Amino acid sequence: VNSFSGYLKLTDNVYIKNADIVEEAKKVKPTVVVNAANVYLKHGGGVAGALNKATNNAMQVESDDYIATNGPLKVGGSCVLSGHNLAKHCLHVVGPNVNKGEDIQLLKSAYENFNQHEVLLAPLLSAGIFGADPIHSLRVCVDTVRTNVYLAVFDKNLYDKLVSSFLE
Ligand SMILES: O=C(O)c1ccc(-c2ccccc2)nc1
Repeated sequence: VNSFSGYLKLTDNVYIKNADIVEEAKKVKPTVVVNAANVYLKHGGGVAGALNKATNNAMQVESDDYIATNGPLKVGGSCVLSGHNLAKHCLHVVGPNVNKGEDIQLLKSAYENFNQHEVLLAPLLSAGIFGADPIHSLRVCVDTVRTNVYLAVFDKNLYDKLVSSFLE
């Protein structure tokens, strides 16, 4: 149904809300939810752990089966697997982990995976355990994504700083 409500429109195609991405997935019933994936699709932490727990581990079971046959993703890459109970599809997208020395330039590649989907529910890529500056990640999103992206930021403080920064 893609029933997004209460988003702030930043550009013609990028929207943002102070919300929990799992609660958004349940309310919105999106065609695609984006996962903040790692190359091995091990969803023990971060946004990935929240999405996987909300699927009662079905996302991890499917991901383990996928990797054993198909091999790992690349940093800046993506795969499309089931959305389970959250969405029709899950776009697993690997942003660079700058906490572990990966090149922040790969964030552009990472957001280019969104352009194969008309409308997405997504977290801010490379945030949290991935260690990137969130203000920078929002700029790369706005500059790179051409399809409609609905960004869920749960931390109110961070949401307020992102919005303030974007409106400067
Ligand atoms: O046709 C669509 O875009 C579409 C279809 C199903 C869903 C869907 C939503 C929640 C759980 C499973 C699937 N979302 C979007």
